[PDB]
Amino acid sequence: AREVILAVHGMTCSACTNTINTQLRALKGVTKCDISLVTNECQVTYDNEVTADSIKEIIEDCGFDCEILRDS
Amino acid sequence: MAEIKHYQFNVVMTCSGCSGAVNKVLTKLEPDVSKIDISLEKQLVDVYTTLPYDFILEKIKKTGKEVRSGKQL
Ligand SMILES: [Cu+]
Repeated sequence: AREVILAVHGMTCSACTNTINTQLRALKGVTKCDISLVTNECQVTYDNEVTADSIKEIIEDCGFDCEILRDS
Repeated sequence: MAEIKHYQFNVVMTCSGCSGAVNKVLTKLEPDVSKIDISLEKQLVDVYTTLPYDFILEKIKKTGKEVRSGKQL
């Protein structure tokens, strides 16, 4: 797997956040999906078949704002 | 073509950070959507637009929240 980590500025509470992990871990290359609730970091781990640019359009279509914190 | 239609969706929504996410997704469509208005207690979302109905259902499906109903008016 590679890895990506992104600042998801709309993360504050708990009940909004699993709408990320539920969707991402349904994609046929995602290996793991972590999140941090005070620092707004989201840390996703995946094989192949998608770009950080494609992920930014998916997670912005989840109704967030995200900027790619690292590609690692 | 270009005549405004009215749509209303009932959607499962816990937080003000749920309606504030729906608002952030639908903001991208204001060039062809003329009004957006959410009622959290009524669990519903009102839309007025020239965009095709199934494209809004699919932007809701990418927002990821579960849908109780959708209709045109
Ligand atoms: Cu929430």
